[PDB]
This record gives sequence, structure tokens and C-alpha cells, in this order.
Amino acid sequence: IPQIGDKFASRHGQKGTCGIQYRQEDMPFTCEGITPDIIINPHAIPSRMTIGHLIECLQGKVSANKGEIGDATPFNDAVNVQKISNLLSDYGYHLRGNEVLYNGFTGRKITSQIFIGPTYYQRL
Amino acid sequence: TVINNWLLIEGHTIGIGDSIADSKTYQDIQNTIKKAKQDVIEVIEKAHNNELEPTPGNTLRQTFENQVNRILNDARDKTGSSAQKSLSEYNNFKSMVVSGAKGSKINISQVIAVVGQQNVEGKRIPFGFKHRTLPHFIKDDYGPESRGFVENSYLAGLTPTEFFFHAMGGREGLIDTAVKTAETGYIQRRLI
Amino acid sequence: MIIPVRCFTCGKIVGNKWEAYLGLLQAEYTEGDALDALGLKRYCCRRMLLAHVDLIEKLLNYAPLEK
Amino acid sequence: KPSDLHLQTGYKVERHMCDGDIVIFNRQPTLHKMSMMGHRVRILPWSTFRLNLSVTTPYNADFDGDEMNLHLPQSLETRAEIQELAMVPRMIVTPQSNRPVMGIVQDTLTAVRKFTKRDVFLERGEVMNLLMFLSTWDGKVPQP
Amino acid sequence: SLKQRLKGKEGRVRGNLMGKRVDFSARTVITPDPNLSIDQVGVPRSIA
Amino acid sequence: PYANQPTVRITELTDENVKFIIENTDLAVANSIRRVFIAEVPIIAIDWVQIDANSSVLHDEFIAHRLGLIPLTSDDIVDKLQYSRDCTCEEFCPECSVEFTLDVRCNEDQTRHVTSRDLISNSPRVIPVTSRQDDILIVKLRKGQELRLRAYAKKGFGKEHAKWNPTAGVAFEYDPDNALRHTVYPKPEEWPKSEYSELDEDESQAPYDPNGKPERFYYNVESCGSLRPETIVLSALSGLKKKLSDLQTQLSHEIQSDV
Amino acid sequence: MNAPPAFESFLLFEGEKKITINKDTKVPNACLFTINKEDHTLGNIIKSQLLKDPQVLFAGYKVPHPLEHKIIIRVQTTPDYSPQEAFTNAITDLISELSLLEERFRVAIKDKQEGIE
Amino acid sequence: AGRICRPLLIVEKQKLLLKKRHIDQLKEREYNNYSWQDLVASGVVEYIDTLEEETVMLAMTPDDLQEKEVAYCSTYTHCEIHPSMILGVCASIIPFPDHNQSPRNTYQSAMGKQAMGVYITNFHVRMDTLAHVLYYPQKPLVTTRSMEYLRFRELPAGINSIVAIASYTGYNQEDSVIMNRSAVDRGFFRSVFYRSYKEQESKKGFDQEEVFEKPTRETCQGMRHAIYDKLDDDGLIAPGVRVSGDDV
Amino acid sequence: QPMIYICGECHTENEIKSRDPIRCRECGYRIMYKKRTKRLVVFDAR
RNA sequence: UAACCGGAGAGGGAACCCACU
Ligand SMILES: [Mg+2]
Ligand SMILES: [Zn+2]
Ligand SMILES: [Zn+2]
Ligand SMILES: [Zn+2]
Repeated sequence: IPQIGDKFASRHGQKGTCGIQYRQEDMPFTCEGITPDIIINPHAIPSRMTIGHLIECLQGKVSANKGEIGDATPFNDAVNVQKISNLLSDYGYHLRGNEVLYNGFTGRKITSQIFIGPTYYQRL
Repeated sequence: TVINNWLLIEGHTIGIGDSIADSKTYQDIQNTIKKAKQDVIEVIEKAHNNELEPTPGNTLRQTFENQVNRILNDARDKTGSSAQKSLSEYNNFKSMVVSGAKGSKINISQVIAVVGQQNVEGKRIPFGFKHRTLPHFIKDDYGPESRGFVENSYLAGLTPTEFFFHAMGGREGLIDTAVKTAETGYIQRRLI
Repeated sequence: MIIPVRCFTCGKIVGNKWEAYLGLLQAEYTEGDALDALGLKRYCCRRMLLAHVDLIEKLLNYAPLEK
Repeated sequence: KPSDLHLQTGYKVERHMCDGDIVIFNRQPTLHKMSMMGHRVRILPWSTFRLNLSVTTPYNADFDGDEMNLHLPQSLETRAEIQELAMVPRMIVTPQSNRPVMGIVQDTLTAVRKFTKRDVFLERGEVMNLLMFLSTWDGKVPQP
Repeated sequence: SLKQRLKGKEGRVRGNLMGKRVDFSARTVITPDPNLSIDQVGVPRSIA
Repeated sequence: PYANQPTVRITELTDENVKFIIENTDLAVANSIRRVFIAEVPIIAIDWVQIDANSSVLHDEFIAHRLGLIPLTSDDIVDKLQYSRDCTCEEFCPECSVEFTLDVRCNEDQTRHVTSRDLISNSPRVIPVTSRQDDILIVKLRKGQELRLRAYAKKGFGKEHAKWNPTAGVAFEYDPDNALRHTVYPKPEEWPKSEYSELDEDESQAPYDPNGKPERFYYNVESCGSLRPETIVLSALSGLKKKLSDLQTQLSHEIQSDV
Repeated sequence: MNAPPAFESFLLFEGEKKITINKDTKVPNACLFTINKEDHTLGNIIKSQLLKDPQVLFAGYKVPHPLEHKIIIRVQTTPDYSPQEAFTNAITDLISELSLLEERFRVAIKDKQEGIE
Repeated sequence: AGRICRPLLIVEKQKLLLKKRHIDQLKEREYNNYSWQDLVASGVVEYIDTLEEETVMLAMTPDDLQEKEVAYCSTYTHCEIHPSMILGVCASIIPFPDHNQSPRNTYQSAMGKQAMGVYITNFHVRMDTLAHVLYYPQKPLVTTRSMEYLRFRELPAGINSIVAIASYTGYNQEDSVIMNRSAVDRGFFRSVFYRSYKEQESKKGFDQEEVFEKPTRETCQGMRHAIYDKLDDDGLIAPGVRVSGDDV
Repeated sequence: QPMIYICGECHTENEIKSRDPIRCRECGYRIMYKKRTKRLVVFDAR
């Protein structure tokens, strides 16, 4: 069973150990019923410059809402974050992929908007 | 304990909205890099028609590469200054770097404005091929793009050539780290 | 190798929806519209009904050596 | 047999430790002398080492699969001298650059920066939630 | 040879005298935890 | 100093999901309402899997996992049954358990898809949810090999396992135009509207209220199909009553011990 | 390898009781009630009802550790008024309130299958 | 031998040689049996090695460089097939390397060998040492086109996950993650580990002879104190027997 | 007392006594397998 | 006209390569 302390990997090199495990009532949640799985580090992101990870998560949300497999070829230069935000506005969600999260303990909304979405992880 | 709980109530994220800038400053960056590129092409044409007067103490080639490095450093510094002037003060990048936790003002510049010129062994990228850095460029050209300057940002994406140049830089950093750790271990053992 | 029965986030029932998904893709609908026709509104269930790979057909294509 | 299980004063017991015992704890390579600190042992259910970011900061520790070593002294005087020399409050500050080395980790640093921003106006329920976690709290609410 | 057996890094002088194998020494991966004080470390039940 | 007068109304009802609105109550109470839907609602799920003979390429632990994650029908017999851990009987007794059987021999050339329909039940009030559409697939069986097993289903809640969590999804929210200003919008125009928002298309942002409380909670309860959502709410509230009653009795005895 | 079995979250074993009491010395008329093997799904609403009470000066709830199923509550109420009867009164008020929610929800759902129209 | 080459397009004029007729047969492959070798025979493309790459000029894009504009050199002789083809087996599954950092790309490409998943199709038959296999492999949501050429659509490694970029509890300061107990209960990343053992009995010149047999406490000597009830009569553990460490 | 074994490629059952060549009775196949134990197995669904 | 006996230390090593810090 995946316990705490196992090593989990993105597709961009952010190595991460499983800290703790809370129950589904204990994790936060959106206005709908979606609850997240992983809480990665917004301090890790600027140090590693994983803007590729940010674009990957946003494109993943776009492709999941669209119903198609997204293409992430490096040297395409035909798709960009502006077109992706256009697809987000087409599907009704926020232009920059942030949403409102709700506390699982208190119930109050989180003061800041929170980034969310799917990606591909691997345990090691 | 109490700062962790206040952070639990507050919430702190990073996102594309934080990493994106506005079109007017984007146009400022394109105008700045276009001015720098036409200026360095003017300097290159000056060296081609040999109006370049060599500085005493170094050759004409060294003077020319000093001129190129000075122009590119000034352009990159102006680009970073313009971006950090326009970081819009709601960026979590700005907030966390002001807190001093991680990252740097230049790291905002690479992630947002432009990567800039990358240097191998303290200079530009040499002509590994026959007087050319890549076969994708012509023979005997001294353009910043053809010699290792990146005109794009991380948000904009990179051409495969400058991606190869960034790979040059990253490999150079990694080999430095490895030999640094090994040699400082041996030296510390010697001192002990 | 098998479709999970439940959404990892939600818990909505998924196991029948895989064979239904194959039936609709054989009936030649665009897969997103067929997914909406099956009625998976949330993307956290759309992902598992969309990008599930099946291996058990290869495993059963192998002969049973333990008979 | 219970005749063997009978005890008298002066015997040696190889007993399982409980909370409060002093252990030494390090990471190879020991680049700096701050890299091995004494600590008090405590028990948590899931099976890994649990520790503080203020101890990771001198340890050069960053949780990407880095494992630590944990030695426990057997002799009581060795345990006492480890307790009274190599302990983290006793060696908060390094001699080489006369600077503190415990520090504050990045997430709590950014959070306390946004907390010490000038325009912070905190609700009574949240201040109520906050002032249990002060260990050295006097027990009286301050004026808003 | 014995000259090799002592001049080696696994030799008697270094790999067996300066640094030697010791018991009473566990080793495992770690996990962040802010809810305990800076002086405390939490260990697994099997280790204890 | 005393409790207010909250109000309850329901917009629409469907078998899979229900939608309702609560007013004049605390955000803490509403959050606990969502959590008591999620956690302690008792249902019936398969727990004890004995395997006589497995020759499928899927392993026995995997088979037990999928059997435990099969949902079941738990209308009122979950309230009739008692906890297995507390019921004093040898192994499982029918007062605290339900018996299931699954014997499949794929003897046909085509792959025989083992389905939730093929689970033989001991009590008619409990079946897989799918029976009373395509059945829930369990394992695809090649010709020649078989799978014979017995099972017992018991009563548990989501503090144990998500298989005993019956709620497929809760959508709990409030203040559709951030009038309480719990969030700060750097780009409120760029922020998309909520479906409960009544603000103008030009504004899309309610004015700040200096004096107010978060109110008018919207609830969307999506069941997994095991129970009716109204019965789920009633069971959750009943369990909350029981837990508070036990806490009251125990702490009253604690006060009696102190004095 | 050392996984906690699931009932460790909710099953109270022999040797310990649900509620323990300790009198604080930092401020008088302050009492600490420790609830064993239960979490914020009751902690939050008990502190909500305590904040609804105006007779308490300070209220507080905290879990000593998330993986240790336990919560403590420190309450310091006004002198002439006792935290124990305050706590019981808050709980029984919450009980009456949630019961009222329960019958109101039955009448609402019954209104729904008979038809709002 | 020993020279390393890659296929590149051949362009003579300002216009290329890879015509719509040829791409029509290539699209209607598996019927005309039109092959890559048939394309090489057509002479549209050719193998280019290092010295020849040194001495030839390249056209980076036919749609961008070979098209008529402000001319760079207008002496283009060869053209690359696709720039992403300079990547490798792990860099292919790396998404957005033009956005990522090079140390991150190198780290991720190294970690791709540690990326755990269904390694081979017939792992139940293939009895190897230190095998790992996940319950629920999934293809990635967003990827490059090269993955299904590397057969990553059929034998992937990992699960698409709903992550939340935030700092929620504070148990994730430095390179740490928090996870769903309920999903992990529902099947999220639950894997299973395989370890194989072996033994070769030997027959010698009657001095010491090894034979597979259940040891006996009174008969055999030098035994380590453990159980032997799980051991069968011949000395083999049957399949389907639960067993822990320090056991025969 | 003798063991019940499975040939594999024959998928057939045979009886094997100890200190005997490991061959199928009708084909002599060296790859050879043992049957599942008769001892009971249960699994809690966690 | 006969009466309470109890038994647990281990067995190679050496090289190469890979991985992680
Ligand atoms: Mg490290
Ligand atoms: Zn879902
Ligand atoms: Zn019973
Ligand atoms: Zn045979």
C-alpha cells in the first residue's frame, strides 16, 4: 500500500516524499465535488523553473475538460499559453487556471486562489 | 506552529497568472532586443569593413568580443530592470523573493522576460564545427543567436538551438558541481 | 490491467462505463461527446474513462500455463 | 522461567527506549560540525524519521530520498555529555562566522513575511485559533 | 599482500582503525514534521 | 448565547443526486454536515473474502480489493444489522453479516467477463447496486481457468475505508459573489461567474459587507447509488445525534467523577 | 510495515477514557478537556457553539498531532460561571439545534416527494 | 563501420523533393507496401553522418526557412525531419523541455529509469529478479507524439493525478507531498513487488552431497530455530502460502 | 506422499516422487510446475 | 512401600558494474 515516505516523481524532476495522509473530508475541495490528490510546493516551482510543469498541468486540465489527448511536442510553436487560456475561457473556467478552494477542517474558503489540475505522476 | 496555521488559513500558490506579464512591457522587451540586435549587427559590419579601431592592450578580435559582451550585458540588464519595475506587485514570485526564501530577481527575469546570453568557460560558445557553432547557421557569422544568446523567455519557449545552448550551460554547471564536491572532500580530508 | 471500479477522487462507479465507452467508440462518436453522453461531468472521472489503457487482453492472449 | 524473571537491584536491563532519551543523528558527509545534533526521541505510528525544518537547514537536508543515520549511546555518562554538549539550543550559533545556523525554512518564512505585512487585520475567531500554539503563552488575551 | 592490506582504503589503518563498523546505529529516510519542537525527533516503532 | 433558527429548503431531487439550501447556521456546522456525510454514514460492503481456488492471471489480493470496492444495496438492513466487531458470535453471524458466493468457470472459447451480476447473495435486500444497464466488470477470464470464492459483507463507515464511504461527491459552498470577501480577486472581471451568482455582468462582484456572516449554504449531494440521498442525510444526522449523546453521557460521568 | 490499523482512529481501548480534565494555572477559571480518538468534525462545532456563548473569555481547541487521534480544549470563562456546565450547556444546545434541523429536513423532503408545486 | 548518421531531407532548389504523391503512398501504407527503404530508393531523404554534416549547410524549416523571404543564405542543401527528433528515449516522454530547465530535464531523464510501472507484458511468466508492477497503469494525459512510437501507450508507468498547487497544511515544506488516504484505499498507486529466489543442488564424490529434503530436528543437525510446517515433504513452499522474514 | 505437478506446455497433471528426473510422462518437458497449496487463504479487502 | 531432570548462534570472501546521497 502506498504509505508515507515513498518517493513520487513528476515528469519534470521534482522529487517528492509522501509526508502525511489525511482523509477525504480533511483535504480541501472546490465548489464542485473535486478533491485533489497531491499538494506540491509553490516554493519548489520558482527554484526549479518548472513553468513546463505549470503549462503541463494547465494543458492537462484543458484536455481533460475538452475530451482529447493533449499534444506536448516541444518545437511545435503553433500552440501557446494564450491559445490555452482561450480554450479555458471557451470551457468556462478561469483564464489562468486558478480556482477557489474550501477548507476541510473549518469550512471557510481559502483567502488566496489555488491552482489545481491533473498531470502524470510516478512512484519510484 | 502559529505561522504554519496562519498559512493554512491564508493559502499560498504559484500560477501562470503570476508568471505572465502584460503586452506593453512585452513590446518594450521586443523593442529593446531589436535595438540591441541591430546595434550589434552594426558593430559586426563595422568590423567587417574594418572601421573598428582596436583598443590598446588587446587584439581587434578581443576588442570586438568585449564590445559584443558589453552590449548584450547592457541589454539584458535593461530587460531585467524593466521587468522588475513591472512585476505588478501581486506576483507570488515577487512576494516570496522579497521574503528572501528562495529564487532571485534575475530568476524572475529568466522565467518571465528573457533567458539571456549563456557562457561556456567564461566566453561565448565556440565554433565546434568548421568556423560555425552549428550547421544551421552560415559559415563565418557572429550573430548573438548563432553564438549563444537566447532571445526568448521560459514562458515563450526556446528554439532547439538555444535549447542546446542551455544544455551546454547546464552540463557545465553539473560537471562543476561534481568536481567541486570531490575535490573539496579530498582537500578537507587533507586539512583534517 | 483492469478499469478501477471507482473514481479515486469521487467514488462514482466506473467499471461498466469502460465497456460502454468501447461500445460508443465502436459506434463512432467523438470520445468527449460519448463521455458526456455516458454522463461523466467531472474531469477527475473523465480522465479515467478517457485515458485508461487495458492490458488484460494481452494477458489473456497469453496461454494459461497453470491449468 | 519466572525464577529467572525475578529481579533485584543492580542488574542490567536492555530495555526499549521511551520519550526523552538522547540520541545523536547525522548525515554523511559531515561537511560542517553542525551536521550532527543531539535530539530527544519520540514515537509516531508511521515508519520513518520525523524531524524539524530548523534542523534540516544545518543538515543540508531536503527530503528528496535522503536518509539519515541515528546512533544511540549506551553509556549513561556518554548520553549525558551528548545531551549537554551537542544539543541544538546549546549550539544554535556557529563559531566560524559567528552567525546563527538554525534559520527559518522557506514556506514559513514567506508565510511570516505575509503575516508581518502592515495591512494584516485578523478576525477574533482566527486569533482565538492561533493563541493556543504559543508554548510560552501567559494565558491572557491581548488588546485588539 | 600485507602492505596492500594496510595501504588500502579498506585497509587496517583507515577502513578498520580510523573508521570501523559500529552497531547501535539505525538509518532510514526522513519526513518533514512541524508539529513537534526543534529538539525532538520521531522514530518508527520497529526501530524503537 | 443560544442557538439561532436555521432554515432548510430543497430545490430538486433525483435518484443519483439532490440539491438543497441551508440558511441561518454556522459555517462550522455546515462543514461538519458535509464531513458527517463523508465519514460516518454506515453502509454494507464486502469485507471477508475466502478464496478456494484462483487460476486467473489477476492475483487473489487484487480480487479481494475489487470485491471490497463493489458497492451494495443498504436501504435499512444496514440499520438492522449490528457491527461485526461488537456482535458476540462465532465468526460472522447473519445478525451482523451478509453471505456472498462467486463461482465462475470460463469453459467457453470466448472470454467470459465476470460481472457483479454473478455474485450470489444470501439476503434479497442486499445485491450489487447495478442489478436492482451494463454490469460492473470484475475480471476477464480466459477459457480453462476458474475462480471459486466465498465472501462476507459487513457494516462499516468511511473512517475505515472509502468502500464504506457511500457519498460519490459533495458540493458545499456559500456566498456566490464573495460579499463576505473571503477571497480577494486581483482580476474579478477575469474571474468567471458562479451559477448562483446574481451580480451584474458588468460588475460580477458584490460590494463588501462590513458587518455580516457567511450564509446561504448550497449543497449538491451525489450518491454512489447505494442509498437514497435523503436516507444518507437522515442516517448521518442520526449518527451525529448518537455520538453527541454518548459524549454527553461520558462527560457527565467525568464531571460526577471529578466532584 | 508499521501501519496503524484503521480502528486506531476511532476505537477507544481499555485503560483510557474519552474525556480527561485538567485545571490550568496560567489563568484562573480555565479548564482543559481532552477528547480521545475524535477530530475537528466535532471540535469545530463545539468551538462554534462556545463562540456563540458570550460567557467565555477565551476558547481554544487543538490537536496535539494529526496522526495522534486526540484533541484538547482550553476554556477560560467568566468568574461566577463554570466551564463544565458551560461546555455541557453548549453541547446540549447544539443537540437541540441539530435535532430541529433533523425534523425540518424530514418535513422538507416529504414536501418534496409530495410535490412543491 | 562506426560512423553515426541520421536521416535528413534532400533539397536541391528553393523547393523540396518530398512530394504530395509520396506522402499519399506513405499515408496509404500497408496496402502498396510503400516503405522507408522505398523512400530512400526514391532519393527524397538520405543518411547524413558527422563529417558530411560538418561540410553541408542545413535548412531548419521548409515552412519557415526554405520559404521565400528575407534571405539568410538561400543555399540550403539538406533539411531536418523534425526538431523533436534530436531528443532521446526519456527526453521524448519529457513534456515541454523548451519550457523546462536543463538540470531539471537531465534529472527527469535520469529518473525515467526509476519510473516504476508495468515493465514487460509477460511478467507473470518471465520470472526475473526484483520486478515491480502497478495495479492501474495509465497513459499520460498530455504527451508528445513520439510516445506511441516508443510504445508508451501500451506499457506506460504511472497515473494521471489531480494535484493542487498550494501550501495547505505545512507538512510539505521542502520537496514533500500530501496524499489522499481514501483514493489510495480506492486503488491509487497501489503496486506489488516481486522477488525471485533460486537454488542449485549439487551431487559430489560422496564427501558432501546436497539433496532437497525437509529437515528433521532429531535427524538433521545445524538447523536454525524456525518453523518448518509451511515446508512440504520434499522441501518446497507451495504457492499461496503467507510467509514473513526469518523463515525457511 | 508423491507430489502433484503441472507440465506447463501440456497443461497436464502428473505424479512425481522424489529423486526422479523432472520430465513429463508423455513428452518429457523440463519446465515444470507445482500446484496451489490446499491450506486456506483469506484476504481482508484492505 | 520409591521420587521433583532440557536442551539458540549464526559462518565465507574478493572483484566488477549499476543506482542513490
Ligand atoms: Mg539531497
Ligand atoms: Zn471523480
Ligand atoms: Zn454476529
Ligand atoms: Zn508434457
